[PDB]
Amino acid sequence: DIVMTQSQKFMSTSVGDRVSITCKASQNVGTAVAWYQKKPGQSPKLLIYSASNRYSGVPDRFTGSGSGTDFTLTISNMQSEDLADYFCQQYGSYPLTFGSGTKLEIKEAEAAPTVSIFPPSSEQLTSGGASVVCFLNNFYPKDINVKWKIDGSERQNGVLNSWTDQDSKDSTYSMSSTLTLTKDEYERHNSYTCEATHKTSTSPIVKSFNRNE
Amino acid sequence: EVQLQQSGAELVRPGALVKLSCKASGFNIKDYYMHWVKERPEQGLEWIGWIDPENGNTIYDPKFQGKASITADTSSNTAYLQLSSLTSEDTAVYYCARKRGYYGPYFDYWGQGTTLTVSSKTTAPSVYPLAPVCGDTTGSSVTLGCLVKGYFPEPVTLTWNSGSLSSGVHTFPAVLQSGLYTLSSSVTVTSSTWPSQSITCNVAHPASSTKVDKKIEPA
Amino acid sequence: LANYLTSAKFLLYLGHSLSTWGDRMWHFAVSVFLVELYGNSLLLTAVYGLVVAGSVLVLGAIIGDWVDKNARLKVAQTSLVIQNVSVILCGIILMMVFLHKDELLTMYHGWVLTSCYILIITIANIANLASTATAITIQRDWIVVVAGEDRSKLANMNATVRRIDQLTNILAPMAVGQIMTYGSPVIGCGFISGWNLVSMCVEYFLLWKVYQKTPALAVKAAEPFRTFRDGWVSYYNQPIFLAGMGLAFLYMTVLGFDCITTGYAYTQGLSGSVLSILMGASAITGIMGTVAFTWLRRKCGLVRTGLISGWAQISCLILCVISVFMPGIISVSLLFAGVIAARIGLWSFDLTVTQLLQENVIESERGIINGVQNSMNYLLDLLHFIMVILAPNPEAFGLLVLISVSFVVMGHIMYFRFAQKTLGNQLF
Ligand SMILES: [Co+2]
Ligand SMILES: [Co+2]
Repeated sequence: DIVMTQSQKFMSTSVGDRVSITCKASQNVGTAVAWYQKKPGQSPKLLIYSASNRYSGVPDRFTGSGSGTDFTLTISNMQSEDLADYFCQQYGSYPLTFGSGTKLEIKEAEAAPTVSIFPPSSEQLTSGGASVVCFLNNFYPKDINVKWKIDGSERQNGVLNSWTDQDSKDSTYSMSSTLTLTKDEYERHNSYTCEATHKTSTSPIVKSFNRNE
Repeated sequence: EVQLQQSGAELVRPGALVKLSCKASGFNIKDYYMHWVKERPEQGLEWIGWIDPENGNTIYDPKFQGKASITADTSSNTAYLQLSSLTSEDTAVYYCARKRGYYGPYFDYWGQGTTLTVSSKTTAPSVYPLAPVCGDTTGSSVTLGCLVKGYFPEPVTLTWNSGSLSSGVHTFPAVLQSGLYTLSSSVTVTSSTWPSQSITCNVAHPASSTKVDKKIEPA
Repeated sequence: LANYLTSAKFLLYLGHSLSTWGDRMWHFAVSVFLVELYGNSLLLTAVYGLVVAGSVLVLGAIIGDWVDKNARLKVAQTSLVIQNVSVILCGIILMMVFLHKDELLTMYHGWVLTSCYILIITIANIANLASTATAITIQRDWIVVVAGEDRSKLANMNATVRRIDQLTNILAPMAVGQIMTYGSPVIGCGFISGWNLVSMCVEYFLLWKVYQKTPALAVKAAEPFRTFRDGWVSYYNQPIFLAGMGLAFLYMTVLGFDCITTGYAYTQGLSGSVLSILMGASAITGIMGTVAFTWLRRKCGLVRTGLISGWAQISCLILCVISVFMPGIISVSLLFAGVIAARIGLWSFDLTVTQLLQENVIESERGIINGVQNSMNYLLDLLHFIMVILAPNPEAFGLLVLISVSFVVMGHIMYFRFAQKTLGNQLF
């Protein structure tokens, strides 16, 4: 089956910039490729069909181009109503397949997280489990890595990281990992550390607490 | 005005059946082909099949040919999809779409989407939370936080200070664990209200009416 | 009912019946003008065919892109005016030379008996270009806009247009024959000129009416050699391409009933079992193939309508094949049971592809892809004439069927590849 592919999951853009999203078939579709845009929590709306036609009623800054196997949607002078997901459908043959999508994102400068470690709570401590949270907030680029070093032992198991979506006021991000140990596990060990290996600085931002405290 | 309205928000024990509906308004279901599409949580769109309402011919994606049955009723002007032998993998948003030819260039009109949840759990939330401040030298912003965990199956709206909060209120998207859920939310502002007269977290799980408050005391 | 008689769906059947009647009387007139000249039907008839086929093979895409980029009423009326003016202008020459025959007036190369044939063929070619433009626009555009969004009403309009073609292809030659044998074949040609002149104005009016009565038609959405490849790659980039080629292959056929009356039609007398019934039976299986389409299309759909209308044609042409071998007069019995009982699958397949091209082709490209399908249809009709000439010997016929049945089986593989790719590789 024809497997539409979109290399970039993310594109960092700015308002008034020309952004070109690329889509690549797995066989010769011809001009059988349409472009949908969906915003979070909505249904996909048309933009461009047969790889060049502009559906009736979409602004004139959306352009589409390509033929054969390699196609392109092109936003000229991007506005702030364009930050969305875009995907290419092929109707050359059944089963229909969609492109896996390409999420736009306004591009900021750079920043480093304000790591903040918080030791287990009393009521949770009596609840057969102790979860230690670290709250990396107001970060720069999306990606980051945490360090679950209990007694300087990187624990890859029992972690859970959840990142926000780019804030509409600062285009930053935030994240939060939580090592979920047992009430017998938090006891038999002594150290608890979290470190953030973000690109902002080669000196990792490591925060830690002491079970003695 | 052409619309497709869908039944919404089903929650189904695994191994059961479910039927999802898509009611057209402003056109004839019979002049079109009706397509079903699935969007998994953080995943790409997938095509399930179409039905020709005139003669009732259905075509499926070979990976749905076992456990998808698309039917239609022109008299009611409505199309249906039946999912059988449900599993954890089935949770997704199902869309009903409308195409004109066998090779129509596009899906002009789409359904609102129907979230389907396949799980075997149901409980209340456990709100445990505390600020930490010890051995510190100069306070950052006292950075208080909250942790709602083990929620049986609902969308919590933990908001702090009861609208007295600030833009300094980051709500981390929830995630599943042992078939329960877990969330978190952090606040960091006004380094003067740390230690002194401060605010509290209030989280309310509707499906269990767990509207509980918890004022975070110092270390 | 006075309520159906004024519908735009009927002022379209009427304006189409008139055009088809004019075209067909004029074709039979030009076919009896080719008897005041070389009496043979091989060299000069096939060259008339080669000329009209080449002209449309070249200009199909330019005509199509002219149908698109311009308008809907101006296109229909320009094409109507051009065809009827060229028809009266050919009929006048036909008469002014159908009287004064064999009078060489000058001795130079502009002499009469050949400048007459050249002029008749040029004007007939312009008439055919204009009538192809009218076919494109009216059928592929106004039937699809008038029929609205109704896949069972459009089926009926398509089958109705075809039934009108099929009964006119019989009744028009007989009417013009009674006129041309009643008094004389000069007043006949003058009469077809006058008929075409008045029906020009009648159809002008009928088109203007159908335009006022459906407001959805007023809504529109090296340049020559440029728009020749800007239409032949589009027609190739289409997902429906493989069906419009499987149809084009059913035109390179010698077993088409009209051509078998030319060669291998001897030893049978007229009005006993030839033009009274064998010409009237092939008009019955042409109506009996358009009523199977609208029926099958409801029961089993429009892609399996082409799959049964294909193993029907192929299975009746296994009669024209067992003929030329006669394994266990007879031979002419079967060859005509095949040519006639295989028009059920040919007129039912022509209608699925016509309807796949109608709802699966974008409105903006609706005239271009429909010109390039015409050119594809003649490119294979041309290679039909190239094969009857240089192979006209009676002995060399046993092979003009086997290589005319093989282009059938090869046009129903390019549809079985279309079907198996559209609805279930393993599901049928
Ligand atoms: Co004609
Ligand atoms: Co012939």
